[PDB]
Order: sequence, then structure tokens, then C-alpha cells
Amino acid sequence: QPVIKNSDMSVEMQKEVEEVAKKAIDYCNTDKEIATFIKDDFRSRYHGTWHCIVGRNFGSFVTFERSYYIYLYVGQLAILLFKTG
Amino acid sequence: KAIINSSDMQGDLLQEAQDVIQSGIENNSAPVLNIEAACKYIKENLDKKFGPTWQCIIGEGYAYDVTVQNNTLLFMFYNGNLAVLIFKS
Amino acid sequence: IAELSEHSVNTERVKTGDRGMSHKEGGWPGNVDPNEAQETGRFKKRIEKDTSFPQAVKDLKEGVEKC
Amino acid sequence: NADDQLKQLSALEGANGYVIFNESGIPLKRHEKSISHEKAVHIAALVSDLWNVSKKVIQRDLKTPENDIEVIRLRTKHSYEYIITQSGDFTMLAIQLC
Amino acid sequence: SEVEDTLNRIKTHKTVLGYLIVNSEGGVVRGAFKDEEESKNIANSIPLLTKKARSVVRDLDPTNDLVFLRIQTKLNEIMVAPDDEFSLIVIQTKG
Amino acid sequence: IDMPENSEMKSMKNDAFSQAKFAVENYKFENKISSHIKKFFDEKYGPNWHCVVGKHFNAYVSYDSKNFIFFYEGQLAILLYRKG
Amino acid sequence: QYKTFMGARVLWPPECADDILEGAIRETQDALKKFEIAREGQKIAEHLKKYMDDHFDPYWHVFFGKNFGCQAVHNKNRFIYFYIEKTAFLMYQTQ
Repeated sequence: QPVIKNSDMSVEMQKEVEEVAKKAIDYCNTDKEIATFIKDDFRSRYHGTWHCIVGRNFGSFVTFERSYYIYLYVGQLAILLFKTG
Repeated sequence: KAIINSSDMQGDLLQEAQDVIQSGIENNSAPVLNIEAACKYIKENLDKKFGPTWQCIIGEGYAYDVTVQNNTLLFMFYNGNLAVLIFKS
Repeated sequence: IAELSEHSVNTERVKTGDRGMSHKEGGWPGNVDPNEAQETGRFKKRIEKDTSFPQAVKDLKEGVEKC
Repeated sequence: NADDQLKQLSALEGANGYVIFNESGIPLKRHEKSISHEKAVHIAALVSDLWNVSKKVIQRDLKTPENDIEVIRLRTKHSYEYIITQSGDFTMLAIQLC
Repeated sequence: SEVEDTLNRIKTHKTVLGYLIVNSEGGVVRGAFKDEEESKNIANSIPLLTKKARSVVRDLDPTNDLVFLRIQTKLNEIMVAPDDEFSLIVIQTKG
Repeated sequence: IDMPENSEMKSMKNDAFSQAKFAVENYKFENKISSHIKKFFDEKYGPNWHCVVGKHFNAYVSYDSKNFIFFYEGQLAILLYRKG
Repeated sequence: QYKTFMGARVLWPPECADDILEGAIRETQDALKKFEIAREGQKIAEHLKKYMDDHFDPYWHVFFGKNFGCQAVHNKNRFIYFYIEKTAFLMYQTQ
């Protein structure tokens, strides 16, 4: 049950965020592997550099490309995806 | 109580890193403190001190995968359970 | 002498910061979800298994010791 | 199947913190958070994912498909007891003394 | 010798269908299974889940270690006893 | 950190800094900046110069001795040299 | 509008001769592909300008990266400007 907490992307890309995340959950149990799955997917589809954080108790301070940022809860994992470079 | 866990950069800037995190704690040391404010402070300080494109990330449960510049990465832990990741890209 | 001409060239100019907040319910109000009595009824339905489990826990309360 | 029996469940001596979470991972009622609200959240979510893994193995290579979980009751003697009881919508968990 | 004695007694315990003695690695030393592949997946991944299990049981605090892990299901039973070097697993009817 | 050199007495080296820093503030796109530096340096000294502006770029050029100036101006980098 | 070419995106109508263009277009991705990577900086543009001076006319300048921009005079009809995979490349000749 994805719950977008703060997103900058277009609805279509957002849809892909939740979709790719669902796939990652479907296959990887470890948070790292989930993040790598997501990161690689968007980095391959689009081009540039994306980074993904997945956890449960966390804050951060990053810079990100306009319309290339999301902070959400999928199930109960906090996914923070964004594009820098 | 600083405990370096993953170091990649130079000693000097390491020392400054600890001092800056410390200062962030003092700046925000109350239950009402949010790790976010200190994160702002670390990123902006290392930007205005050692140049831009720094990222300050603080918390205790989180897995991360990022692209960082060599000799500009540090990760560490505190007796207070504060796991802080800092990196330049 | 060689002929000469002009040109100009560029690359697009775009990178903002927010601060992620650590987690601190799906519904904003907890009372709304807590108002379901049937939910507590389904929770109640576990005492059969719980009673059996409590009996089993007493049987395996202490591991065998030979010292 | 009612509050009366739920109260009885609470009356069962030996139990420390009961945790009931909808399969979505929402601890509805509790008696563990009544000592520390940061505990049932951790357990409920973590154990839910564990139950997912249990579903995988309970549907992988020996364990015939179409078979579901019934009860995954765990015990860490000297620490505490942790029962898991799956449901169509809930997950009755309870932290007792082994 | 204790392993031989325990293996023998599990074989003596009627209601057992598929025995599975494994080392701390994913090595099935002996198994009363129709197909081994079946046990290979379990014998390798369940140890990973036990890796996670020891992690969480200790995450509470280092007060206890995973002594036993016996799960019962509708069709059968999955007894698992983590040991220093081995893990005594057995598929039995949940009587 | 890097400052490749040019002629002596600060006839040219001194001039470029003073001009570049009017230039950086007064416009936003690089176009007017590089055009302005080049357009000034053609009138003052020489018949044909070359200028580059940016945050990041690789380059490697031929030129005339002691007429190659490179300096990191604020966040930006400015490159200048004569040729022709 | 940066029309597509079998090398990459090139601004058209071209302001360089077709043979010179084709030489640049094929040499850049060949020279990148064989024994060169993006981590290395100058030693690419080194090779590119050497290759142009060997066969074509002698005096070249090459500028490439991810952000820059220039005005410049150049010989008539000797301007090459192209992107490839979000990487700007620029080249021109002067007597």
C-alpha cells in the first residue's frame, strides 16, 4: 500500500516509482537489494544518476533535480528516491 | 562520543567533520530537536568550508547506496545511537 | 587569407534541497480506526489457540539441565 | 469473539504484551505499547515481513502450494514468548513468558 | 556420537515423514525425502532465515540464543533444532 | 588553485580579472559573458582571441606563447587565450 | 532542433563538410569505445585533435563536457557541434 509523503515527479514517473518498488518488494527481502533494484531501474530507463534510500527511522538533507524526488511509504518501508547528476 | 565506521578521506577534514557534527548537536539538543535541522547545518557548513556538493544524512536504521567522490566519504556511529553518513558527489 | 564566420553554443541550465523526516497511522486520527468493535472480536477469537499455547509454554518452560 | 473474552485474554497471567495487527501492519489493540509505544510498531512491521518470508518458504519446493500458515508460535526461553497466528485480515500476536 | 544417537531416536519417533540433518552450511548429510532438490532449497534458505532469526533474537539484547525453532503446519510439522555445527530438522505429522 | 601565466607587469593579467567580475554578475547565460570578454579584449590589444566559460569542461588548444590565462572565478571557471 | 544522425544528435543544417563530419562522428565513438572510458579527461581530447591534424587541415580546437558555452570565430564552414548521450562536443578550425 504505497503512501506518497512528498513527491516532485510527474504522476507517470510516480506511478513507476510505486510499480518498480512493488516489484522490488516482490523479489528482494533485504533493503539494500531493494534500493539497488530501484536505483538501477530508473538510472537505466532514464539517464543520469539516481540514488535511493530505504529504511524505517530516518532523516536526511540532500539536493535534487527539479521534479525528480519522492519520499513515500510502501507497505512499511520509507523509500526516498531522487536524481542528482 | 564519536566512532568512525567507514572512512575514505583525509585526517584533517575528518577532524573538522567531527567538530561540525558536534556543533550541530549543540545547536539542536532538546527532545524537540529534529535530525533534519542538524543535517541542514552540516551540509551548509561543509559547503561553505570545503566547497559545495556535500550531503548530510543522519539516523539509525537505513541502508544506502550512493555514488560518492573518492576521498570525500565518511560514515560513523555515536554512543547516542546517531549513525551519520556524509558525502561529496 | 582564409574566410571567417560566427557561431554561438550553449548547454541547458537546470537541484534543490528538502529534509527527509524520520517516521513519527494510515489514518490521521487513531480513534476512527479504534472504534471498530468487531475488530476486537476477531482479536478475541485467538484465545482458543492462546490457551493451548499457554499450556504448551508451561510444558517447555525450562530446558533439561544435567549439572 | 467479544470484548469480554478479550479482557479474559488480558487476565491470563504470564502474558506481557499482546499485539494485534491488521495484515497491513497496523497494531490495533495492544498491551506492549502500554510500556513502550516504540516496540509494537517495530515488531508488527518486522514480523509481518517475516510472515511474508514464511509464506514464501511455506510455498517453496517441499511445502506444497495452496497451503497457508496456521500458527507460527515462537519462543525465546528466558527472554519471552512470541506467538503468531495468521488470519484472513489480522495477525494475533502475543508476547508471553515462555 | 550424540548426533548418531539423536538421529536414531528421530528415526524411532513414528509420525516422521522426511528427516533432514544439515550442517551449519547448506549440507544435507541424511534425508528421508522423495526428492533431494526439494530439501536443497529449504536446507540453504532456511539457514539464511535462521541468520535473520539469530539477528532479531539478539536484536532484543544478547540475553538468549536461538535454541529451537519448531513450527507446525496443517499438512505436517517442521521441527528445527539449531546446533553448534548442525541443525536437526524433521518433517513429521502434526499430531 | 591553478593560474597559468602570461606576459609580465600585469598589463593583461590584471585587466582580465577586473573585467571578468563585472561580467559574471551582470548576465546569466554564458553567451553575453564570453561575448563581452572577447569583445573587450579585441578592442584593447589583439585581433583574434578565444574565451570559454563554464562549471565543468575539458579542453586542449594551440595558442601563442605567454597569451594563455586560466582562472577559477567564483563557482565558475574562465579560460582565455589569443590565437590567429 | 538537433536532428538525429547515425552517430548522435547533431544540429542541422550542417556547418561542416560531410567528409570531415563523418570522420569526427565515427572517430569519437570508436576512440571512446576501444580503450577509453569516461573517467579519463584530457587524454581523450588529446587523441581527437591528433587524429584530426594527421589527415585533415592542421589547426584544430576541441572542447567537450557537460556544461560550457562559447562564441568564437572560425574558418568558414568548419564548425562541428554535437551531443551524444547528454555530452556536448564542439570542434573548429582556425588558419
